[PDB]
Amino acid sequence: GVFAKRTMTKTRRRLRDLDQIERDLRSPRHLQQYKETKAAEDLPGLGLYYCIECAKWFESETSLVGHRKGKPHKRRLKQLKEGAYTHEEAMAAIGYRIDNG
Amino acid sequence: EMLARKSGRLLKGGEPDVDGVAKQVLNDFMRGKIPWFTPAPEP
RNA sequence: CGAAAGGGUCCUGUAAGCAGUAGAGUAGCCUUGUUGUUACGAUCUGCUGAGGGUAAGCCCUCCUUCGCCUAGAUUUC
RNA sequence: GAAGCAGAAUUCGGUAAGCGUUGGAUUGUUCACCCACUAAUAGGGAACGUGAGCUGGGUUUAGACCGUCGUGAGACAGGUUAGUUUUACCCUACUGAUGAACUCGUCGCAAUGGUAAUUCAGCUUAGUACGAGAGGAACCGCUGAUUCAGAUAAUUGGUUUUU
RNA sequence: GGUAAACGGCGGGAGUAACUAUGACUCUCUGUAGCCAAAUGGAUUAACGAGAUUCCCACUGUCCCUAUCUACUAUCUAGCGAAACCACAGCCAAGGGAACGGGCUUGGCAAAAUCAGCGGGGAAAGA
RNA sequence: AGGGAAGUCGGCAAAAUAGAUCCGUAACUUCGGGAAAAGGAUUGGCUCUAAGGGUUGGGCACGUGCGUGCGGUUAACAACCAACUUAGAACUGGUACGGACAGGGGGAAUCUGACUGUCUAAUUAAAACAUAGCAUUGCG
RNA sequence: GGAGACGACGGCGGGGGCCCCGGGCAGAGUUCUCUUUUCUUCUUAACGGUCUAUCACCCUGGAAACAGUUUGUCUGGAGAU
RNA sequence: GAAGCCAGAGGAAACUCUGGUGGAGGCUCGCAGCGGUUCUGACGUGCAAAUCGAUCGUCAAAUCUGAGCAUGGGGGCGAAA
Repeated sequence: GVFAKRTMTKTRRRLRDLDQIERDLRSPRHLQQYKETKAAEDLPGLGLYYCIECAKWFESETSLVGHRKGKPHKRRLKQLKEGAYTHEEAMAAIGYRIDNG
Repeated sequence: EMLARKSGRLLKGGEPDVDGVAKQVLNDFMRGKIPWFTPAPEP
């Protein structure tokens, strides 16, 4: 079940992208950038319980360990194993390259 | 924030309802639920 | 001129069926495991940007077919 | 047009109604005052010299509490709550649409009626005129935007019974 | 004579010379959380409510600012087919002393027969 | 679309929430409640695994299918039969997994009537009426 | 003296009927492919006989190391197992 | 999820705690029924001299309802409008 499914495609209801999640996993600086764009006092569990793969905060360690056994987290893990779509793959799909000399 | 977290004054996402807790505290202050008084000046 | 058809242009998203040392696992027969073997089994892969639709207010076709035609009625300094 | 009006910003006055004159907050209340944007947020009439578009208050049938008065039925200095009017197919007006008589048709004329645009900003002039300094214009030329008006669907959105 | 002392009246406390009801005549009156009560010191009463009110988060076509789609109407045809209402009629302007004109006076004007709509008058509210 | 009550006397209307499993749930309170408070995690398909049952059946010595005298509680075993729940795991599609239907928006307070209930059929469903409890009067 | 003759609600057990599952005969449908397939009939009255069915009652006997027992804690020297 | 009951853990005992069992309540969500809150609802010479739609209250009882019978205008009946 999705909360307010009528307007889930609106820009103000947008969630984090999979390539951004890959860069967050690969680089802690990118994850730090994303976390400084938020306020720690408004986050669930004071921001201390965060799943990077789901890009989502939780109220407790019990809730985080709980969602890890669920299928949305496993769906995110399978999508990350497959690899997110990027501009490099978009260029390689049409046979386009960058010539820097 | 601690009063909201203790009393369950939470918005969507578990964020504390600071303004609602402030309204509750102010109402308790005026309606005689919190002890306070102004002492008389000493002669 | 009309009805089909063909080509184009768009829309969707890869048809039915067949096959597969793809498929988590389970159960049989024997070489008792050496894709052992056979069976079933969401799904996956290939045939397949395939299948389906396309003017109803899309385009083209003397040159792809079939049909229709010089009417009928009424009125008019 | 006038003013110590240097410039800039103004102030007083004259002709002028062509064109505009906005969101919004506050109902413990004579709802009138605040804040902002702006070129500016001017004032009135066509009701209120009684009076069927819709909808909140003055406002008030029947139910009910609370206060004041009254022996009481009840009435009020009052305060609160809930509560039935429900056309148009007629004539005219208005907006559009046809149309007889003048054979049918094509191209026209134009009496009369209507009439439409509006304001700001930026570049240049020019850091110039003017000025002790701080500051600081304008004419010509150029480019956008606000409000209004008339169209349109190449593109971008929206709409899907193309079921 | 006694009160349900119900209604009602009632600012207290002392005295006296009255001596009983009515008295009458003077006087003067202003603990930053305790103590005491059989844990509590309450009506600031929980639950319950198609009761009345204010606000917050979420949510949105209430707007801003409107657009589009569907069905049934409205439309046109065949059949069938009323009612309300109706002095007579319906274009306006100025004047028509009694603050009212639709008919009068003076002007503007003014061309058959019609259809769909509309809600300014005029009609229309068991008004 | 974007914004999210800027609309309106007034969030009227609409939207949002909604089933089930699990975590968790404050003030106040007549201690019974509040409470489904609040706030969170998940839900499809397929292939398996595990747990939860029923019926029948014990050796000797005699008399002769039963009667005794014994002997034993590993039947803790065999054979047959049977249905629906619950839990766990892998694999797999995805923009949706209570996929239609069905289905609480929630919260902070104030006034008010204790509650359940009843009435003005055909304008008023309510602080009105009734109610239990309490108090008074009359009657042997 | 009994019957006629008697409230509401809760769960439990027995029986009939219905629903559901398997086999078989017969018939019908489907059949590009699959489906030993899907569907249909397969019934037994009143009235009687006979053999049995919870409660309860009777006989023996006398129970603590208390026992029997329902989903639900009742029963027993006023005699239980 | 109230009494009552079972087991385990403590307490000299009364009682305390834990896990079950049980199924009470003018309790609660809600279908039918009964009722009638709201909507600038439909309808307004109507399908209707009070109907229709959605929404709403209640739903094991002070619930709903038939027939027979009783109360009759100076009256009756009235959880009182």
